[PDB]
Amino acid sequence: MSLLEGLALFLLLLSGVLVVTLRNAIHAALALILNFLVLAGVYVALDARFLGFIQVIVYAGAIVVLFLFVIMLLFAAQGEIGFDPLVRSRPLAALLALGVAGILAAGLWGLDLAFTQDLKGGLPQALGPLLYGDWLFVLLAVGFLLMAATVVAVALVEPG
Amino acid sequence: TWSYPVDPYWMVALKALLVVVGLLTAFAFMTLIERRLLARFLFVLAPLISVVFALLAFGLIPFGPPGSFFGYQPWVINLDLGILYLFAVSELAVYGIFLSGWASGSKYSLLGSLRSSASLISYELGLGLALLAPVLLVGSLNLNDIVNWQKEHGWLFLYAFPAFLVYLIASMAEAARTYSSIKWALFQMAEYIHFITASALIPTLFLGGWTMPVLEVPYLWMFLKIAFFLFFFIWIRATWFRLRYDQLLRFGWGFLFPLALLWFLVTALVVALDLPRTYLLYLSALSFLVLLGAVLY
Amino acid sequence: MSYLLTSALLFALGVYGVLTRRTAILVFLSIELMLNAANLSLVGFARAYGLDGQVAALMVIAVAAAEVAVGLGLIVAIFRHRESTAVDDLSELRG
Amino acid sequence: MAPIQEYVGTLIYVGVALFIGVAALLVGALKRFPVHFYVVAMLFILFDVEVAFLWPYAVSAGGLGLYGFLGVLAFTLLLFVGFLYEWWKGVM
Amino acid sequence: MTLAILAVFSVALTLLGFVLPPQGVKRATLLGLALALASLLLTWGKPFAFGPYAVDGVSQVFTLLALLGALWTVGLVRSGRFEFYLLVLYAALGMHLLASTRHLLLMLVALEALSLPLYALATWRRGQGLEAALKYFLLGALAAAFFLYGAALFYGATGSLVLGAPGEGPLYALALGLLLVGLGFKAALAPFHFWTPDVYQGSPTPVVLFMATSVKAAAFAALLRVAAPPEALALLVALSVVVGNLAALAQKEAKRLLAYSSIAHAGYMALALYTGNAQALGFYLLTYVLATGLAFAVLSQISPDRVPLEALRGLYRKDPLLGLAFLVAMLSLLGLPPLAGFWGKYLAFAEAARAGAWGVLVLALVTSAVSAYYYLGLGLAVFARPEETPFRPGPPWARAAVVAAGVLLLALGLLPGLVLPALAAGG
Ligand SMILES: CCCCCCCCCCCO[C@@H]1O[C@H](CO)[C@@H](O[C@H]2O[C@H](CO)[C@@H](O)[C@H](O)[C@H]2O)[C@H](O)[C@H]1O
Repeated sequence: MSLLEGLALFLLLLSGVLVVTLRNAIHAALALILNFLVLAGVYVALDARFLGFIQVIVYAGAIVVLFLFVIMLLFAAQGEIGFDPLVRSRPLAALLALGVAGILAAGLWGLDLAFTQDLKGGLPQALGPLLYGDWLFVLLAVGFLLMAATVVAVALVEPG
Repeated sequence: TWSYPVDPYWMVALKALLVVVGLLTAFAFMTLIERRLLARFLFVLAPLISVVFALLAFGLIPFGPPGSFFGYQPWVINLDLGILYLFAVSELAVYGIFLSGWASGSKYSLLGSLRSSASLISYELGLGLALLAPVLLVGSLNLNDIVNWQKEHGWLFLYAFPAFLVYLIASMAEAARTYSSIKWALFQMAEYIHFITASALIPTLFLGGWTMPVLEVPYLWMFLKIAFFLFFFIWIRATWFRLRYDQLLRFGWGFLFPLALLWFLVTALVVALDLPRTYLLYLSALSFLVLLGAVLY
Repeated sequence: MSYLLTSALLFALGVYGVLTRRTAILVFLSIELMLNAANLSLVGFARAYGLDGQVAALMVIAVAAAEVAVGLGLIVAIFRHRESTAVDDLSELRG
Repeated sequence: MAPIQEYVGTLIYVGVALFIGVAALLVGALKRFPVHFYVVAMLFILFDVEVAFLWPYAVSAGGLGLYGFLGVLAFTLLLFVGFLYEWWKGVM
Repeated sequence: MTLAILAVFSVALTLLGFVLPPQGVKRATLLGLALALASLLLTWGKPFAFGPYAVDGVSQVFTLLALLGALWTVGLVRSGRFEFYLLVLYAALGMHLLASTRHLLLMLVALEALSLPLYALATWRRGQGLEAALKYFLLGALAAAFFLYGAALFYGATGSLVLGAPGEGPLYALALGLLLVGLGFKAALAPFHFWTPDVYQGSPTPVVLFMATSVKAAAFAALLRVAAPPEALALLVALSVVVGNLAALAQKEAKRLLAYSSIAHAGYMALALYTGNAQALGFYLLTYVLATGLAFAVLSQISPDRVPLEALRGLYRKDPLLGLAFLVAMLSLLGLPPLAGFWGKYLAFAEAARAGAWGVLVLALVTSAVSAYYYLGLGLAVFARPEETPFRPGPPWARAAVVAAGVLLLALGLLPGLVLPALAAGG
């Protein structure tokens, strides 16, 4: 439990810190893939297994790949150079971040929950009947969202 | 992975090591075969990745019934979600590819790397749409369940022949063609490793990998099937090959990938309506008759 | 529980990202990290309340993807021929 | 389904593979630019999603019957209307 | 089912538009929107509950108005790129979904469904339009993030992702706040309103019409579903009203002034939320969508890219009926009797006072009186001497549109006992 958990969560927070800190877009995104890897790990540890594998495959594997293709196809890490810094903002961003952290910590305190569910390792064998079942409307709506999304994205480029 | 035993971690690690060095020497032999037949942070990190994730996921492939690796397990790791693991490890080598492309700092170094990256991603993805259809029949994502299903009900390519076609065709088309001294060596190594991995995977899934009706010897059968498809792969390598990728993408999507998932819905309809399993034997036989008899024109 | 707090911390980190990041793509990235913090929290609470939260988190991932398609599409579109991607380069519309 | 041991095993396997990678490395010691490559990358990130939904069906499928199948069919057809769009739109 | 019509038409038109001329596709989307609308009118008082999907009075009224905005916005956009109608259909369905569920996650899906194609519609490809699209998108996606984390915290504090779940202590509150962030952003309530002026000024005008009416409508429909607490409600109100009108004073450009006007108006509308009357809110938004729709149609007939206020002047001489209808719109948006806008404002104020929110209410009333500065500065400006101003005097389409929708206003100012009897459950 705590043995691995400490290392895992520390690595999580560290990874996030990097992805918001690094000044190299490639390096940043990369750190975010590290994040997603560790995250899929944690999902596995949290009895959400299929979700974890989708986390590697879709999020780490595919999405941040699109991000990388894009920052590479324009320019990455050399975009931030400009020096219109607003460094009076950095401690304000840091402070506001600490505030948005503190409020959530507060809301999460005093929560006594039974994290004991039989959620049989997030396998798609148990996930399926819900998805094409009680979730089928939301599923289909999501599908439509994907269609509209691709039509948008294509029409959002479309040279000529 | 219930009904399937678990080895002590020391044995898992040791087996893993053996598998890696065996894959490496296999690769060495392979390159020698083809040559006798023809008679800053990212620059470092990228091939590391491509080699790591290539070596990963030959382990799932079972080489025999449990207890038969001298008291132990023919595989390295077994995994309930078998087929997704393969997909996952396959994306990341490609990561390494396009990353090394960006690393060079030269136009077309990158661009080209993106071409090969994109195409590998395309066909690798196609393999999934292929593998849906037979997973419908097995009803499991675990490779041992797949294989043993082929022991009992028999060789999946009989039921999922179209899917077998797009799987074989795609995974084979991967082999086709399109300081820096070491880089190319490392990359090519990764690629070949992936190739022999496929040469094991095709038999494991659509055929009955190991697990013959007759003789029932654990390793030798999988090794022979592997050697077969691997031979075909080397034949593809030595003659070189050209597809140039404008027509490869078009063909890939426009034919293979629609076909793969169209077939998925056919076998889906069959499994949902429970009919028999026979309708897919019949269908695959017929589709084979067309997709062969229309070649022999 | 121990995880939930990490989720909140991550979301905060992403907020810091958005507020700090100078270029469009990286602001967007920080947003993606936020989304993921939300997802993790959904997993923890799914483990408390029984599995619906996993399906939830998966749907979430899909959605995220859709808006990544559209969002990057937009970023590429607007800044293609245009120079540096620093998001404050567009200040024409003033209150 | 699977014993948790084998995920740890997976990770160990990864460790070995990585170490060997490092080893081999140390033996090494011995206009329009986006459009195409963007569109056909985005469509990857969409098909990954599609498949990420198809897998849960493919396993529990016959259990879900004709209405489950109908659902997966509708889904597939929607997304394929999308793909058919960006195909009939052209990608080059 | 309305959803059926919308789905069918959208998916069909996607591929049919390859085989159809853009104009024919406009005819299509028009017919489809109209059919959805008609299906709505024919089932008035049906309540049809499916899955997470639920069509009640709220869904009926608010998707009626949203569909009206889609209809009007499609009317004006002859420009041939079949997607520039398709996306409007996409958005329309999405807004319907948004108004039709208490399910937080489906709600999120609906939010992306409507707001993703709008990021695209902000493109008349104008350099300013691109800026608008970019701002709208970034701020939008962040708001999305907040709404999602809110849903996860809602599912935290209660076993459900459905609104109507009993609700805990602190975590529940934190959840509702985190929801109100995204939902509030989407309705342009302060302090989540920043995007509105830039986006309204930047986007192509008919698109802006579509936004300021339909989007706001669906947004508030979804806000009725939230259990919005008195405190947060007060904050949102006061800030939105003040910033709305006061900032609206400094505006020298028409569209932007109307954006700020919409911020203040969202502020007034939120009062109905105090009781969550929905009969009040419905009426208010009927008057608002009518008058705003009118105003933006008129502002379309001048310039799509941008309109300075001087352009409005002399409008009466040019077209008498557009001048009159525009004045009427300005007065109904002022909330001056006997116009329907006054009845809407009154009906929201009524719920504020009924709820016993007196200070907030009064504040709203004071700054509402302030708002008479700029609403008159337009409606009156109708009669001024014309500066050399662009004017395309419209088709029978738009003239009869602005005129009829305008007449409707004082029609319901005199007789709100016509439409008000059943903006409720439908009886
Ligand atoms: C292309 C355009 C896309 C737009 C979206 C269209 C989606 C329509 C598909 C509807 C199928 O979705 C599915 O429908 C059924 C019944 O309605 C739901 O079932 C649910 O509602 C019913 C009725 O109140 C309950 O009896 C039942 O206990 C519950 O599980 C299920 O949760 C949902 O997930």
